[PDB]
Amino acid sequence: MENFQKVEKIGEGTYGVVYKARNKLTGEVVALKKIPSTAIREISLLKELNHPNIVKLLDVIHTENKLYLVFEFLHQDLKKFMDASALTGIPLPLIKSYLFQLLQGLAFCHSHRVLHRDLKPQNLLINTEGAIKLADFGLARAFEVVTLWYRAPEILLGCKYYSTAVDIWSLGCIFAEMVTRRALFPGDSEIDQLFRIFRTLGTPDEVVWPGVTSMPDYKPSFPKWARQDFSKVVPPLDEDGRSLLSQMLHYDPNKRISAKAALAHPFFQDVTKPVPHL
Ligand SMILES: CN(C)CCNS(=O)(=O)c1ccc(N/C=C2\C(=O)Nc3ccccc32)cc1
Repeated sequence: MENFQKVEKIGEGTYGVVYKARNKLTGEVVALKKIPSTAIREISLLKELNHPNIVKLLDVIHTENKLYLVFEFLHQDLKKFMDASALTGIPLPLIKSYLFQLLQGLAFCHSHRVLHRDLKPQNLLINTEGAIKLADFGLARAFEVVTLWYRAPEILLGCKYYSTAVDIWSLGCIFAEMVTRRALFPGDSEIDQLFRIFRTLGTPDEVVWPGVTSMPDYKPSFPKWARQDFSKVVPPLDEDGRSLLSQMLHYDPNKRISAKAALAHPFFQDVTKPVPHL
């Protein structure tokens, strides 16, 4: 670590504090995250998982029982950009570009059997060129209140062997939030999160989600709410966008659209790559 000069604190991350730093050997500006052998090996595998829509893991430094992760640096996260665009809204072509790029990143990771598990606006980073990238990819398998807003229902219901579908759910929640300028399911406890999902999408049952009633944290005493139309949930999203969103928010993880199939969706027939106003 004597090769890095800290510039400023850029986040109180999930596993530790993230700093903007300068590498003295290469002159490179980086993001430095200060965090067992199982972890060293899994983290070392993430150094090979390179894609244009994944924030690059440059190096892993294990010294004096501390672990430092050196990442590519980007200047803004999607949370800040959404807050800055609250009065006007992010233009639909840019929302579409960002969703398309994030699905490309997820298709890549998922093809290598790597899950993110904690997608949220704070770990989606943007640049001046119109790119958006997934940050902290794979750190949840390897290792302030953690937000539950983007957590898939199977996780909330106690599935310990969940799938790549959890990342599609989180991304669907983020898509809805870009469109409406408000979080879709802002729960402040696990039960509040689950019941907010149920109030919008309907309480799940064996018809829509075979096996749901046997899940660990499923309770037959859950209230039975009717499902709402998506036209009420994400106005003024068009029918292609609503169709895609509905497929990203299917209850059954097996029915939920994959990232690769989502890329082929008609919503992306007119996708472009606009420059954001930063
Ligand atoms: C100092 N303060 C107010 C900044 C917080 N808000 S921000 O400007 O939107 C902002 C600026 C930069 C960042 N970077 C975050 C990361 C980065 O670059 N690589 C990473 C790899 C893994 C995890 C995080 C990052 C985020 C937000």
